[PDB]
Amino acid sequence: HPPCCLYGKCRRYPGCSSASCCQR
Repeated sequence: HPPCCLYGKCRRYPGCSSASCCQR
């Protein structure tokens, strides 16, 4: 799938899983 943080639609996926990037 993309990076974890891109387009602003929330993925907690395939080795993000430190990167929250949903949260503000």
